[PDB]
Amino acid sequence: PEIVDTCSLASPASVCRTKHLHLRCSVDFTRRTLTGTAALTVQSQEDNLRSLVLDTKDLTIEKVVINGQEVKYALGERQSYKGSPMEISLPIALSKNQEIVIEISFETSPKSSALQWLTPEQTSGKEHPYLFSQCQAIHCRAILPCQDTPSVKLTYTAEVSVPKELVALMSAIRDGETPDPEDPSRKIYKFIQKVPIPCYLIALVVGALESRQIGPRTLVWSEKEQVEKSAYEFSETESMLKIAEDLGGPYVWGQYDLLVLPPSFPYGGMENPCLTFVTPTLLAGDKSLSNVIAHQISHSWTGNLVTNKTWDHFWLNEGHTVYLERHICGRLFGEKFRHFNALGGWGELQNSVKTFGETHPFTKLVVDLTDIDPDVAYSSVPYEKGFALLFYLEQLLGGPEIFLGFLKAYVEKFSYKSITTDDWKDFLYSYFKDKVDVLNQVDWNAWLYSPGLPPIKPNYDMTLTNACIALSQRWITAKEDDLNSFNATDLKDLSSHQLNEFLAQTLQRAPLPLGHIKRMQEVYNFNAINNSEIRFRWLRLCIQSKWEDAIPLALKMATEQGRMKFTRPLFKDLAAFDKSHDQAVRTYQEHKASMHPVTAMLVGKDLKVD
Ligand SMILES: [Yb+3]
Ligand SMILES: [Zn+2]
Repeated sequence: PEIVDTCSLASPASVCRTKHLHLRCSVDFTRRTLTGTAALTVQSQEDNLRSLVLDTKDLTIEKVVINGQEVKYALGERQSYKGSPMEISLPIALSKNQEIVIEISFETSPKSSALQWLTPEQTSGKEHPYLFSQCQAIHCRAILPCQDTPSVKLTYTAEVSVPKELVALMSAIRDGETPDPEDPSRKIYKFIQKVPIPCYLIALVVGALESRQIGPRTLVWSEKEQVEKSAYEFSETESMLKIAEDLGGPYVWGQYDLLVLPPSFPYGGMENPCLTFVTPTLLAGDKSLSNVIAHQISHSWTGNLVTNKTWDHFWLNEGHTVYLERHICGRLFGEKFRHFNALGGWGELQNSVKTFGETHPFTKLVVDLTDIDPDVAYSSVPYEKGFALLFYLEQLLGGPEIFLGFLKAYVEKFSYKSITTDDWKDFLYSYFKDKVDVLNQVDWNAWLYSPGLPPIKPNYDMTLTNACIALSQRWITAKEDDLNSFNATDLKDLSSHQLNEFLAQTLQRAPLPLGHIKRMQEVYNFNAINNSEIRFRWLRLCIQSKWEDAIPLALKMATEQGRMKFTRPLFKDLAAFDKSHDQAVRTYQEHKASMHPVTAMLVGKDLKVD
């Protein structure tokens, strides 16, 4: 009764399980390689085990040692994005539950899809280079040989040699630093992760980093030039940790540090344990994008403690975490705000479903990733169809206090484990046994397995949304002789969040007439806003509405940062505008070599430029 991880080529957890990784490596900026040894402590789950298979991607293997002697191994043919399977022949057959240590000597490729190597010119300080990883979903195999499946959890320790002017950090507790005895131009940084984790949570950064304390268990890390602004921007972090602990139970990870990466970091935030990674596009100056912090914090329960068994079940990670995120922000800013953000998320789902099409398999809640790259299937669907299901169930079963009791019991039940949608569903029924007649009203096949918008829409408070819709509708319904009526005062009682939702509402009906968009800049001066979420939607509205003056502004945002949420749609919208098409493509081609490897692939696909 085992389950299949169709994104991994390694032996499954039913055959063998990695219990620990000891990584010893050196970061070579002249070669853009990580070189070292991965010592995997492996437990047999079978009688008479005589071989096993690991995932690899663009790794060079030097040798494999067990019991102090080299052993036979073979690398199979590459399977596209999944990489190449590595079969290791064990020297003595293992009994069930026997544990051995396998030490693999390897080197990464400069093209490693897990890594971006930055030159000094690409950093803030301009003197030193920089390295960062991103393993979720299936890029840990492009760093080191492993069972690259979230169905397996392991502890780890590491020693990382770097040029002595730089700092290494990992998703782990810091365990000291020392000069490298093999090379006095280097330092060795040590790390320990004593909580078992899925390997997609392994993370590394190397650069000219400094730290500032912002709470009792939190330092923010960045280059010098960003430290002061980051400490302010993220100053709600400890209050959010305290709320999260109330909702999910104790925080088990020791430290909660934050790392603010350079602008090409591909995501808004990644929940690497003990060291969340975030985009610098969160530095709005007013703490207004802190829901991304609340999301990563929440993963310290839903995701890092309770984990999806395979990426087909990614909605478990994300839906529950958006649910908790929105509760943290509702406790800080009020229940009307929670419903505002919830309703907005439904808008996002509407957008995503229209983009893929209402029958598309990537619009199912549980996806089948057989032969699909997870990076391509990735979308807002698991987040927002997931959230919508849990919000619907909250309403069905008695409200937020009652549903939060379920969430905490779910985290407790499945801590340190990896689970499927059916495990989740079974526990829901158990917990809610005295409401099973309500539960049986749910159309489970449609919500879990059908494409498109869900079969039923929750109920949402409208208080904070109403002014956004009203203003949007005034603009959409305006004719030329109404344009004079608009004025800066129209925005005076709108928060940044409400201005963003006004633009989202308006973008859903784009294009508008060019003269309307010019009027908007004349009276609202949106070109002056630096909030990245607001600028992104404004520039999309401008390019879809065929305003040539917006072309250079959209090109610049698309290239001067690399969060894919912003760069992919800006490039797509520029390619679709005939006036900007040729330049969009020439700009992608010019920048491709120095982009994040996954962002480069996905922008190329989006533009049909191979
Ligand atoms: Yb009129
Ligand atoms: Zn997440």
